[PDB]
Amino acid sequence: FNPRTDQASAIKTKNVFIAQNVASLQELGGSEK
Amino acid sequence: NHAIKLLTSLFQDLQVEALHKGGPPAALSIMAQSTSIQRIQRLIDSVPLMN
Repeated sequence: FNPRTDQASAIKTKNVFIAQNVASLQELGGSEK
Repeated sequence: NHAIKLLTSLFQDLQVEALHKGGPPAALSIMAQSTSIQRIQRLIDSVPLMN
Protein backbone atom coordinates (compact mmCIF):
# COMPACT_ATOMS: atom_id res chain seq x y z
CA PHE A 1 0.00 0.00 0.00
CA ASN A 2 1.11 3.48 -0.64
CA PRO A 3 0.10 6.18 1.75
CA ARG A 4 0.41 8.73 -1.04
CA THR A 5 -0.55 11.22 1.66
CA ASP A 6 -0.52 13.59 16.21
CA GLN A 7 -3.73 15.64 16.08
CA ALA A 8 -3.89 15.75 12.28
CA SER A 9 -2.73 12.16 11.92
CA ALA A 10 -6.27 10.91 12.45
CA ILE A 11 -7.44 13.18 9.66
CA LYS A 12 -4.77 11.74 7.40
CA THR A 13 -5.89 8.25 8.34
CA LYS A 14 -9.46 9.19 7.49
CA ASN A 15 -8.28 10.72 4.23
CA VAL A 16 -6.44 7.53 3.35
CA PHE A 17 -9.51 5.50 4.23
CA ILE A 18 -11.67 7.76 2.10
CA ALA A 19 -9.35 7.48 -0.89
CA GLN A 20 -9.30 3.71 -0.51
CA ASN A 21 -13.08 3.57 -0.58
CA VAL A 22 -13.21 5.75 -3.67
CA ALA A 23 -10.61 3.60 -5.39
CA SER A 24 -12.50 0.42 -4.60
CA LEU A 25 -15.70 1.96 -5.93
CA GLN A 26 -14.00 2.85 -9.20
CA GLU A 27 -12.46 -0.61 -9.42
CA LEU A 28 -15.93 -2.04 -8.99
CA GLY A 29 -17.24 0.52 -11.45
CA GLY A 30 -19.82 1.21 -8.78
CA SER A 31 -20.03 4.84 -9.82
CA GLU A 32 -21.59 3.78 -13.11
CA LYS A 33 -23.80 1.32 -11.27
CA ASN B 1 9.83 18.87 -12.70
CA HIS B 2 7.22 20.40 -15.04
CA ALA B 3 7.46 17.43 -17.46
CA ILE B 4 7.02 14.94 -14.56
CA LYS B 5 3.93 16.88 -13.33
CA LEU B 6 2.36 16.94 -16.85
CA LEU B 7 3.03 13.18 -17.27
CA THR B 8 1.37 12.51 -13.88
CA SER B 9 -1.74 14.52 -14.84
CA LEU B 10 -2.09 12.84 -18.29
CA PHE B 11 -1.62 9.26 -16.87
CA GLN B 12 -4.15 10.05 -14.09
CA ASP B 13 -6.73 11.11 -16.74
CA LEU B 14 -5.84 7.90 -18.68
CA GLN B 15 -6.73 5.98 -15.45
CA VAL B 16 -10.01 7.96 -15.05
CA GLU B 17 -10.65 6.65 -18.62
CA ALA B 18 -9.74 2.95 -18.01
CA LEU B 19 -12.26 2.68 -15.13
CA HIS B 20 -12.14 -1.05 -14.14
CA LYS B 21 -9.41 -1.48 -16.83
CA GLY B 22 -11.82 0.03 -19.42
CA GLY B 23 -5.70 4.33 -32.50
CA PRO B 24 -2.80 6.31 -34.08
CA PRO B 25 -0.61 8.54 -31.80
CA ALA B 26 -2.20 11.89 -30.80
CA ALA B 27 -1.46 14.62 -33.41
CA LEU B 28 0.56 17.64 -32.16
CA SER B 29 -2.40 20.10 -32.14
CA ILE B 30 -4.54 21.94 -29.49
CA MET B 31 -7.71 20.71 -31.30
CA ALA B 32 -6.24 17.20 -31.92
CA GLN B 33 -8.87 15.47 -29.72
CA SER B 34 -7.81 11.80 -29.20
CA THR B 35 -8.06 8.94 -26.65
CA SER B 36 -6.04 9.45 -23.44
CA ILE B 37 -4.20 6.21 -24.47
CA GLN B 38 -3.27 7.82 -27.85
CA ARG B 39 -1.91 10.94 -26.05
CA ILE B 40 0.37 8.74 -23.85
CA GLN B 41 1.16 6.70 -27.02
CA ARG B 42 2.43 9.92 -28.71
CA LEU B 43 4.72 10.71 -25.71
CA ILE B 44 6.06 7.09 -25.68
CA ASP B 45 6.56 7.20 -29.51
CA SER B 46 8.36 10.60 -29.29
CA VAL B 47 10.78 9.69 -26.42
CA PRO B 48 11.54 6.42 -24.55
CA LEU B 49 9.34 7.42 -21.59
CA MET B 50 10.30 4.95 -18.79
CA ASN B 51 14.01 5.10 -19.84
